[PDB]
Amino acid sequence: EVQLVESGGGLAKPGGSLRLSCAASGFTFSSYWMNWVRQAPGKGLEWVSVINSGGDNAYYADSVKGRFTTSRDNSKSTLSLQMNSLREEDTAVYYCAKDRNLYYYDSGYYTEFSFDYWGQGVLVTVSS
Amino acid sequence: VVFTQSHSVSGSPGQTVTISCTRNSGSIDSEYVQWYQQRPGSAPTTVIYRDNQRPSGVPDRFSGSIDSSSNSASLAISGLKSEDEADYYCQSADGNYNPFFGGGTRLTV
Amino acid sequence: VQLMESGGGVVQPGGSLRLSCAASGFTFGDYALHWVRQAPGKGLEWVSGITWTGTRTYYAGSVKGRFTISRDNAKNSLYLQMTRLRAEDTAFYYCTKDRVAVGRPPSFDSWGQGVLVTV
Amino acid sequence: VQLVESGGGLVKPGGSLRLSCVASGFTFSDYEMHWVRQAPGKGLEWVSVISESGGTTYYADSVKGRFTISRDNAKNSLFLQMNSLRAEDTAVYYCTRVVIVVFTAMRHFDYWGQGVLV
Amino acid sequence: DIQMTQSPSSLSAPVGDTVTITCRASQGINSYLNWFQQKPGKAPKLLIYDASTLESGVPSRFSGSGSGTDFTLTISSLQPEDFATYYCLQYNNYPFTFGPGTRLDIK
Amino acid sequence: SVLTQPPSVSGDPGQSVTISCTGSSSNIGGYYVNWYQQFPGTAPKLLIYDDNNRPSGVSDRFSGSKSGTSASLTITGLQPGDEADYHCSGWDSSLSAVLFGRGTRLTVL
Amino acid sequence: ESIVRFPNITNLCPFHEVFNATTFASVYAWNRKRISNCVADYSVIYNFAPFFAFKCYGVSPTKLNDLCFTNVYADSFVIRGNEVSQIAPGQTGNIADYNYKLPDDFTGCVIAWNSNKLDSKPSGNYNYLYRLFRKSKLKPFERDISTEIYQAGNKPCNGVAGPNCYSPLQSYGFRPTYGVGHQPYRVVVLSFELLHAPATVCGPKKSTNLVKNKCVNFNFNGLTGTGVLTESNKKFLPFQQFGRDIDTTDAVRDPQTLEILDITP
Repeated sequence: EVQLVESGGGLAKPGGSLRLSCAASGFTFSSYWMNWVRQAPGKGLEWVSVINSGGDNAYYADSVKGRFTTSRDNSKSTLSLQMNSLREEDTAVYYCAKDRNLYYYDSGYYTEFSFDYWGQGVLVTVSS
Repeated sequence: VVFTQSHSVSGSPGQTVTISCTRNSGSIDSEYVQWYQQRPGSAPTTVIYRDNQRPSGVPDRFSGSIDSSSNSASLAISGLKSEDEADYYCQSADGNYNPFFGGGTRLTV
Repeated sequence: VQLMESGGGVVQPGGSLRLSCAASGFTFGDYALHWVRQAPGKGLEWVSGITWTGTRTYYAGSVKGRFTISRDNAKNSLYLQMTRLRAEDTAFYYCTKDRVAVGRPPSFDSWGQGVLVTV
Repeated sequence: VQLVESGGGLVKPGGSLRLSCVASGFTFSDYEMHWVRQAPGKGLEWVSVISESGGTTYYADSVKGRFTISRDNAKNSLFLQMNSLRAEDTAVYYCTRVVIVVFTAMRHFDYWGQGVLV
Repeated sequence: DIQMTQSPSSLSAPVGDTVTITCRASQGINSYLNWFQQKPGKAPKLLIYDASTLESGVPSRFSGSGSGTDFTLTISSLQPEDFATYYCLQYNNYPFTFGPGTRLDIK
Repeated sequence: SVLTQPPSVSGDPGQSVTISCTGSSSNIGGYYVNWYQQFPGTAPKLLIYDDNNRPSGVSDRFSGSKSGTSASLTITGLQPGDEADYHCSGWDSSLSAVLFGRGTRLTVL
Repeated sequence: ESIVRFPNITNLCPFHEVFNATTFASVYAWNRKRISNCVADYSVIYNFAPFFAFKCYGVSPTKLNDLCFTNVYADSFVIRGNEVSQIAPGQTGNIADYNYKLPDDFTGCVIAWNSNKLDSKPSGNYNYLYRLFRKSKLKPFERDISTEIYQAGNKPCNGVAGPNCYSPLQSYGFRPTYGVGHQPYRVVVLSFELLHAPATVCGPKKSTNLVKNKCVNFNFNGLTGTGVLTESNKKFLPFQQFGRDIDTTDAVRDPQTLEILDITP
């Protein structure tokens, strides 16, 4: 079925770059909208980013807007998040969530996102 | 356009056995896969009349698996009685809805 | 459920033949019917199928336009008629039921004992 | 400064009329144009308004759907098309103007028209 | 649906008197009200706008003063040309609404 | 731009439990609210979407109900195998992003 | 008999909460709400308030009932009365070119009505803004919530509203005695979307009990025809809904119990 496997995390130093990845399998990945969520240890979920089905309008959250960069390759089925300039508050499990609904315009604005399928989660810790 | 499977399968009484067919050019689970038992010199009988289903009379031993990522369909025995050796065939459709069969696999207790 | 046949026997190259399958134990007009042949010692191969009413006919490639199939809910019967049949047609023909009235991608449910056809 | 109404007269129930009001003297493209009717021996009743461009239009709770106001600034004319009339719609129609300084409507109904009866 | 009502219905004062006519609105028309004069048979004219301000050419003996919902229009010297029908208009929001009217007759 | 759900909710087995989520009008009050379920050390799972809907893979004893500026998730029948944290999600029209609460640790006695 | 077969949804649509909101959005920050998994009467929208515009480009108000859509989208904002024309397919100006653009193939309704009574302030309502300048036109349903200063000259400009550059946003200003062309108007654009997915929004046409083995008039999720439906050992992908062939509708997917039924005349 819909399978989202995440990769590419670990320790990093304040001022360093990590690069996550999310391999999807079981759906028309070149069609749906993909999201990055994170969860700090014991304290709540937090939404991080969203991408199109054609990789032209990425919308970030105000806590990461400016340091992160989301991308997706439709040739393969790989979603990706490049994390530059990490801080200590970036220590979290990062999940790769799929939008539940299909969008007709792919360059228009849509509001109410729902995540039907998630992935295991890659832990990213920022320390020295 | 082809549904390749093996030509023979060994076995032993009391065990379970597995037969695997592979759709070479086409997505499995697009259409259903059917599994028929033909004993030497008799007309076939349908064992699995969908990816998983079993007709009314076919024993509880038989099971079917439409496992996707291998592009393969697999029939499992799960209990090997006397009357269990036969050529098992697998068939499906090709989108143009022409049916297409495997090649046959003989089980030999 | 019985699906007896008739019409077995030899023919010659470029010959002609006709097979006539009966039925019993089920409402005959509700289902589709197919012909499936098994060359001796080889694997099964679909021949031709028609629907419940009888208004459509679907052939294989090797039997593209050399045979023909019909039915009759009155006599509870299914018919195949082969012409110009080559040596590659010698088989063991089974007239098969479906679980479906249309059955364009077939799902064979019950079979007939078979009928030998040489050439 | 004149607003000469040049339409209307006799007509039957369920009729269809088109009153005209031709302006003269003022820049017609800078005035909201209203139609207002007064029944014989009765109080005035505001019926319709059209904007300086022709975009926005507003009707009363009696002429809604039945009337159609329009204007042409090249011919400096205002038009009112009445359909589905009734005997109650018999009144004298006046074309009045309102000035728009930049967006505010100043000095409502400065110069009226002579009036035409329908 | 701003219903406007004037008072009194009938009105009569000899030449040289003070006369008051009031107009009331259901909601608040703020300072948005106009006063019109209509002789029998002719087109109306404008007397005060924004509830307080006169025009260029109007007789300077027509006083209008009000706010909120109740608005008042008074006069101090009657003349033979002041015996017409007076109307109050609200232009706060569409649809506009004229009032019933006041009939100021000769005594 | 903040959502509020209790940090810890309890209940005796057999009975029912209720979890709340109070927001605003640019929030729960005027957009869709989702509920996710996460067992310790696992990923979330879409439990309720669009305020009332149970997807095909969720038990009928998980009801959602949004009424005004508040939302609630009720579990009728506390089988002890559902002690997991329940997250509340929504859409903040002011910041144009997906919100999330603090999660509620469900405890059975 | 005849059959019309619709999904088993039992939720009304949140339409009365898009029209009867308190504060609408600016045309540059126009709000969008999704409408899914609900039965839409479309009756509290055809008769809700005295409307200035109810132009239904695409489908027609008689037909929305008994049509099923995948997703509906209620966009909401407030513009000037002259600009209600610009909310239409294939239009030019400021509001459509820089604030809210609709596609040439748009499908849905545009409703628009006067809000001078509760969106205008005597002192002046400066809460509603519109974008006057953008470096490029907008695509259908794009949205530019930016607030960056824009410079048209070759010389640079950053963080100052100096010459040759200008702020992009502009306040309407809504005083109750503005001209009717320049008075506030609230616009709700209902946009309907069919896709290769289940139908979530459906008009209030009661589902009928299914009957095979007979020649019936069928209406599944809106798609209509005649014929006899028979249980089909065909199968197509999930979220797929019809069996176009050679473009007849060979097979259909029952919304309530997702069985594939083949259509034959």
